[PDB]
Amino acid sequence: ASVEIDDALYSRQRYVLGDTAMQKMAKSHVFLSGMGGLGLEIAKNLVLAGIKAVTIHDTEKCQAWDLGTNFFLSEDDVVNKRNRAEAVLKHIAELNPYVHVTSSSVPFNETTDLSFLDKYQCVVLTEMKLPLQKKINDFCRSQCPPIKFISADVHGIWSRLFCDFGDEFEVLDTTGEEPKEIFISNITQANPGIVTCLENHPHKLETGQFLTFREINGMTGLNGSIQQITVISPFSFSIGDTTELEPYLHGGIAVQVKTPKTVFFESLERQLKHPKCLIVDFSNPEAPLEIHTAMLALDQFQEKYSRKPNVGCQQDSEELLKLATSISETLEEKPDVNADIVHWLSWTAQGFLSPLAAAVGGVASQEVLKAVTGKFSPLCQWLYLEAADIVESLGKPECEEFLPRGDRYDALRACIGDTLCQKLQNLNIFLVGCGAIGCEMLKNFALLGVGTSKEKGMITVTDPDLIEKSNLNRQFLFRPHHIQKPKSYTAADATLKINSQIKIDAHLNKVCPTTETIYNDEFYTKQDVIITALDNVEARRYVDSRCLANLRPLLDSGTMGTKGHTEVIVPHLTESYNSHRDPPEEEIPFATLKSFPAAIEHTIQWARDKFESSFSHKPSLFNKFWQTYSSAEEVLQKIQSGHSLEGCFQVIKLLSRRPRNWSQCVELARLKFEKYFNHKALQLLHCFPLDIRLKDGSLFWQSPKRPPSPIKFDLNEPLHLSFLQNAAKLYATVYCIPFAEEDLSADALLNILSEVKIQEFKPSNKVSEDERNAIFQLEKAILSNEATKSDLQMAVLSFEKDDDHNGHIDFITAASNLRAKMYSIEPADRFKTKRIAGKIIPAIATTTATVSGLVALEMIKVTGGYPFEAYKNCFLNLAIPIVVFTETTEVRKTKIRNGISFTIWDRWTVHGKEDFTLLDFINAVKEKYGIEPTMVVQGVKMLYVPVMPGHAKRLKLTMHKLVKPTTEKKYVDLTVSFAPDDEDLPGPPVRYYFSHDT
Ligand SMILES: Nc1ncnc2c1ncn2[C@@H]1O[C@H](COP(=O)(O)OP(=O)(O)OP(=O)(O)O)[C@@H](O)[C@H]1O
Ligand SMILES: [Ca+2]
Ligand SMILES: [Ca+2]
Ligand SMILES: [Cl-]
Ligand SMILES: [Mg+2]
Repeated sequence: ASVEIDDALYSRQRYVLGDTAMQKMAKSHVFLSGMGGLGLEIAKNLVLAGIKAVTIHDTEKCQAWDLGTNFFLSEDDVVNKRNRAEAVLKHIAELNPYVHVTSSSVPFNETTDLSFLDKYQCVVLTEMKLPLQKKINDFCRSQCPPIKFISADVHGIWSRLFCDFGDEFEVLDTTGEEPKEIFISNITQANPGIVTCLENHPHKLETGQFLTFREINGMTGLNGSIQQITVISPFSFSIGDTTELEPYLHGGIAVQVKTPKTVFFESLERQLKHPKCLIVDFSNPEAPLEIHTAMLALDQFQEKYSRKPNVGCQQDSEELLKLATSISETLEEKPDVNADIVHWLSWTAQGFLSPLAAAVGGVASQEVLKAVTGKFSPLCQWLYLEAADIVESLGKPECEEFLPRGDRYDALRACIGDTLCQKLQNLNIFLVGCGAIGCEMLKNFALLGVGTSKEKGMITVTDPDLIEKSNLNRQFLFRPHHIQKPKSYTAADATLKINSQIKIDAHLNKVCPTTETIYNDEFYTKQDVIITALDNVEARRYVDSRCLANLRPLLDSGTMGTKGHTEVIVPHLTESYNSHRDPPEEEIPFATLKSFPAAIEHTIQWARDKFESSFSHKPSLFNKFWQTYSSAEEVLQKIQSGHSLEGCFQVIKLLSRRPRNWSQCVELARLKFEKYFNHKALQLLHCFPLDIRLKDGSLFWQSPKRPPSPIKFDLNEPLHLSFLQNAAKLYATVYCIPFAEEDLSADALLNILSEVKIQEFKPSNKVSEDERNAIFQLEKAILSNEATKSDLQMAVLSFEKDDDHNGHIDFITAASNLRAKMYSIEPADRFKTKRIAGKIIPAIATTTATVSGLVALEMIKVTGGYPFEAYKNCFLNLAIPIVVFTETTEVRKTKIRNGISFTIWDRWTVHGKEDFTLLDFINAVKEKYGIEPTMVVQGVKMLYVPVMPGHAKRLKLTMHKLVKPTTEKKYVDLTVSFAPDDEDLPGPPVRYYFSHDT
């Protein structure tokens, strides 16, 4: 458990799961049976996660039908009749090199001995008969430690997932949240001793919980101790004898210790008779047990007749209903059978829906990780995902639509029908972003057949970014030899490997207004659907605005660690993304960042800002100044003449104080350290001593503020040497100074610093000339030949969180922690500071696969033009686990009294002529739509307000003069507000047309 986890590959996953959990995965061997789409999806997610060893088992040989459900199989494999597991093994191995993947072709029978399974910690079973599953479940739960058991299957549009980790299973962390921290006001010297908490915040503890202690002064003995506590009252608890310990003074933090929690699982047989579920939708509470009855009936039918129901066959469907009614009588609550679920299960049972399998596989993969690590709360036995909304809106369809045509889409055709398959083939989709969700979506397109008709199919994928190692953890199309290559291009070539017929147009562009020429209104109207795999709200709002303008549907999705969400936006049926409450995340006060920090977050922000200011902004301004004003002699002449040059002062100082060699950079780092962590504290203490109190009679340096303490530089201390080394390197690269690791040695730095250290004890600040000083500096520089063109140029650094060599993160961490030490806030690790400073989002493959599969199901509904009832928005948290499906937000229709009602999608149109005035436009809007404009705006430009200066003049002005198109386009779009209400009300966009010629 001392292995070094590769942060370069698993950086985001480490934020989701934690190093300890990953270390447990590094020891885990998992056995997976059945290599259909579901099994391959699960194996893919587990291998990417880093499970030490995955055994891949299948008895069946490749067929054409498999080519539709398997994204690594080939026609060559089908012709040679290779084993499904053996054919795909190298491709799966390529996903994670650290993992060891092995294939088994051993037949699995009742006669077969199950002893071999003892090597594995977890067993996942797909495409296996229920009787043998029960036998393996008994074997696995009877072992000690018990082998954890998962059973997963997808039949048509219905799915079944089961988890049994043993009669007793230990959940080490339930939510994944950091443990709560309590602050100690006092601790008594008594038997038992009593710990007391700050009166502002109660501890909210339990009389049995265990707490660890740190940062106590006086009672130094308690630090590092774990004590089981007894709650005396809110704000007070009893730990144990403290009389022998030294008397308490101040401080102290108590952190709760997570105690392993026991969860109990019943066997597969017991659960089949009496199943357990977490019911999410109380609109349909009985749905899961009805699906359970139908799926169990399907298993009984498979046993009796050794085959699944045929599409259309009434004898088979009637027999399945009989078996379901019998099962319902055996079930404890005598649940009434659902005929629709049984009918559709018989109808689609021979089909396989790949998007649903992607979703189920993501959920099942997370369950495997839960079994081997204990990191999250496990599925409490059953999950029954369904795609019933896809088949319900079709109506009563022709059984011939769902009959095979001898092509790879037979599986999909058995679930959704040939007509919708063809609609998917004849599709124009715009995929904005090609990240984790983008890669999963491209796989789901290739298996669904999207854009495969040559004549009228196209998938447009656009991304500006290049591939990185950290991406490889969750972007399975990309591989290590693709690093530093465009994402869109690489994904397109891989997607073509999955499906040769697919048509993909790949771009390296960013979807912003600058590229609106490439992605114009014509382009959007051509596109049947737009799907956003973005990471920022600004891009989502821009694409949402574009979709609203061109009345096209948008599918939006996102992943945060184990959390995920899907949003479906359909024109004229649902509300759009821009309709949200759009709250800004945070707005730290300048005072709290630059003078009075209270949190490690504040200091990390200050360190990031200092990195950008020192090594990006100032170099950029320096280069721009000298290129704009050419020679230094010309700049001096301009300054003496009296011309105004922006930023002359700072640039001249930088040129005067420019480092020329490594020792100068080391000196600069030392002086900057002194200014940041010594002088700032003393100057703040001078303007504001601890004694001053007058905000409210007698108040200052209260609980929010922290008084600073000066820091004394010691090269022996670790943070000090780290700051010096990384700061000097960064300054040196900015000023193009050559240096070597020999220079970075602490001994060499000590010879530079201690021998030649000028540290004057500066007095407090508070305790024409500047222009002349700059003139003197510039004069001396040009005189000494120091202002050569080479010295008037600097190098600009770009913050890169993912390069350990560059030293950006190490400088930020040292600066943040040194500032924290000054204000006494507790430090943060390098990786925690990296996450905060780089705004890294925790990400894992299971969640992205789950979210993407769900979005693909919604895309199927959108291509069929389904009703509002069918579309569903989703929120998933795989930690709980919970999946919440809600009806999509209904389009809001706003009507002003005696006005035409309007929605986000509607745009009102008014026509213009050569002789037209603002008053004419106002009257025209009132005539056509029944409501009178009381405000007119173009862009940010204000055209009309009734309560404004000179409103009457503007009312009669001609429209062409009032607008300033420049484009001299056929129309200009104006925003309109109406008075009725004591505030103005927004109205639909009004489009004015300059040319009519009628
Ligand atoms: N306006 C835009 N147009 C096109 N692609 C965009 C736009 N904005 C962001 N993207 C892309 O959206 C994708 C989002 O996916 P993802 O979360 O994996 O990003 P990432 O950079 O790989 O994240 P991380 O930094 O955690 O590795 C990225 O490929 C990013 O390049
Ligand atoms: Ca339904
Ligand atoms: Ca990137
Ligand atoms: Cl500075
Ligand atoms: Mg991103």
